[PDB]
Amino acid sequence: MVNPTVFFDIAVDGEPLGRVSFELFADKVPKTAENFRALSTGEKGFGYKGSCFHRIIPGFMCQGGDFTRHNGTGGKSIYGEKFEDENFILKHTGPGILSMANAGPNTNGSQFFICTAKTEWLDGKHVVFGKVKEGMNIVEAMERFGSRNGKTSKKITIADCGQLE
Amino acid sequence: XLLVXAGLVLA
Repeated sequence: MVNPTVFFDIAVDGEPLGRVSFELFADKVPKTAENFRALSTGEKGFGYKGSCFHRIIPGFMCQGGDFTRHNGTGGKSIYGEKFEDENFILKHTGPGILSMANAGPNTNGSQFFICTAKTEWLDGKHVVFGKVKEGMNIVEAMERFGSRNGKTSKKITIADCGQLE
Repeated sequence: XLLVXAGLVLA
């Protein structure tokens, strides 16, 4: 199977910023990739469209995916409230890595993070499932609205999202 | 510290 590609159209306080696209490594983690892909298209009736990045820490990562509570307490997977860590084949190699947020072993929902650095200390605890293809400069622009404690100075939103192929 | 958690954010 060819690895799927998804896009996010990012807005700052409602104003278009740019497009970010991701390669999803379905050849390593098909269950995790599929979940992100489906929440990106909205085909299940719910997903990332209109959600925000509630937690951005400069030099570290941008966290999003909480489309039910918008603060880190919510979100759900296409498989149910949670699913297992599929595997840890892939590592946090550097900027652009797309990886699952969680609340301990086997608690994957819909929350994810895009790294803006190598985050090796997270290897084996967070399932890496993708990487930024185009629009790393958009991610870098998003990053600048974050702070040390994660709070954003402006509303960073996924105005639109879906699948390219 | 620098974690990416969902609910109880730790140091």
